[PDB]
Amino acid sequence: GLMQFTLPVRLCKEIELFHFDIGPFENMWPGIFVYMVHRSCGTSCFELEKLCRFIMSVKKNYRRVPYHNWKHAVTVAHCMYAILQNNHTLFTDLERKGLLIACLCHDLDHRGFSNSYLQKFDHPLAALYSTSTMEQHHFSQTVSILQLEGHNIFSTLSSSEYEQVLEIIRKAIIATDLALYFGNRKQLEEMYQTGSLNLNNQSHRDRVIGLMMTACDLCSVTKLWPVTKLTANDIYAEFWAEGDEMKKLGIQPIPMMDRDKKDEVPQGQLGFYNAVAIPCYTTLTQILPPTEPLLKACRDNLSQWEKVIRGEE
Ligand SMILES: COc1c(C)cnc(CSc2nc3cc4c(cc3[nH]2)CCN4)c1C
Ligand SMILES: [Mg+2]
Ligand SMILES: [Zn+2]
Repeated sequence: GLMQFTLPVRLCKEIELFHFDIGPFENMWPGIFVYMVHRSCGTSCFELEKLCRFIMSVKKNYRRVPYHNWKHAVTVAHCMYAILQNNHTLFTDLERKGLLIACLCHDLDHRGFSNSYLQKFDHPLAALYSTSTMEQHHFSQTVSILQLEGHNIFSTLSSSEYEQVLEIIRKAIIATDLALYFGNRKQLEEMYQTGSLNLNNQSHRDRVIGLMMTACDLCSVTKLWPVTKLTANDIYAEFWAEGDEMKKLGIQPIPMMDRDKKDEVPQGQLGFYNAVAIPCYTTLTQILPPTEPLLKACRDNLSQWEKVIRGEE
């Protein structure tokens, strides 16, 4: 009960900042996550023994892929931690419990391939889950691990609270399907301007949590430039392998996944910041003003990609 996780001074201070990088020491990531759960939720939210066993089973069910790996899971959880800590009073006890777990689990058993590749390959998961294929898989994996003996971190919840938190997690994980982000942000943009946005309306909260999940999932674009640039290398390592596998099926991949179009990456990134990232953090900042540092960091990185194109780097 009295056992706190502590971090070295530099990590203790920087972990509170949106642009924190969790570092290259994999063995510290579980402790970083438990630290964030303790400060965000409470030292009593989870039985420490069950939490530690949950964390290690989740880690084991992430694969050795360049980007959609265990580091991404903990990185996405840290961005959610930073949102929750800067918006202390806006979220329920169940939501803070659920969302850190949802973020840690949101890409469970990812193979390094898009929903589109699974469909074109005719992968079994594409038959089981016609839409948001991988995201329904990630939620399935989350429930499977929760049901292992000694892993039910939610055991001390009542039946209705347990059903509520699993529903928060399901919606949160499905929301990481970027195909669904565009419509979700459009609806939130309309509701915020016409002034009809109401955080007591459950279907409105779901939308806002949806946007928070997209914002955490894309948080690579909100880091300092050297982190953003080096993370991009891992993203393209995965995408270009998928493009290769598309060519193996006799399908020309979209240029984003084609290693032969490396040269156009800087222009591709501009389109991504202008079409996805900036709008995402703009709407989030309008709904949750204290998340503004994410938007500022994103605009800084858009400026860096513009400098790459102009040959200044
Ligand atoms: C996972 O989200 C991210 C993040 C965080 C950063 N970067 C990206 C890549 S966005 C993107 N990269 C591209 C490269 C090329 C084209 C379009 C692109 N769109 C046409 C020519 N080549 C994604 C998808
Ligand atoms: Mg995903
Ligand atoms: Zn993800």
